Amino acid sequence: LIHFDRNFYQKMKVGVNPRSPGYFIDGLRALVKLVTAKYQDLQENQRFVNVGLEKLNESVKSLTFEKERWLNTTKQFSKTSQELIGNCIISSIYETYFGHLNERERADMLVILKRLLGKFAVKYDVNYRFIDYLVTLDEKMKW
Amino acid sequence: AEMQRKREDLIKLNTEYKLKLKNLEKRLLEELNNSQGNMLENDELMVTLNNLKKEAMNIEKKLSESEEFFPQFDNLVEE
Repeated sequence: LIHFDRNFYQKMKVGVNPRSPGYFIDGLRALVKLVTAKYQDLQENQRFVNVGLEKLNESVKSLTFEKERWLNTTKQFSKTSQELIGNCIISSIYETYFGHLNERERADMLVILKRLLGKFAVKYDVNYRFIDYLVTLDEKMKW
Repeated sequence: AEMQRKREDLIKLNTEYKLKLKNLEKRLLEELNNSQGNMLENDELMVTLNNLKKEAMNIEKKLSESEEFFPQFDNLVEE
């Protein structure tokens, strides 16, 4: 985040060195608000597959053995959770720093962010889209 | 035209099938609680869950071709 803020002003702003950290604060406050909201939702879906795991074990006609297979998803979760911390980093930066940037100016900064995420020991979703990540399909239609 | 066509439905059917995956999971668990002491109704949803064997694995069909589609799309952005 420090290396991003240092890069944001360095790349984007012109006019002579007047301006300083404010986005940085809002960026951090967004991340905390979003990780807490994501952890509560990942634990909710993991509780939704734990309740379906106890429901199938109670039953044990030809297809039901695959729903253990549907159950595999179980292994998937841990990998999905390891990327949610770095995913929230990108989401918070979009919310904070991107609002006033151009199509090109957004994508460009995203690169510098993603390569910063690449060098540090954080995992992010390779197929990431800011819209899909924070908008719900019900909201997206409503807008 | 074929990969620009498939681009929009690729993220669309990603969310649609996953909405339908969570929509059919809810249909299944609500009838399993209602028809536990009642008749084998769950079977009438299990043939829709047999249709889901295409749907759950349709996602896996689309994810396999995604690993092929995305790096091609990002190659086409440069030209």
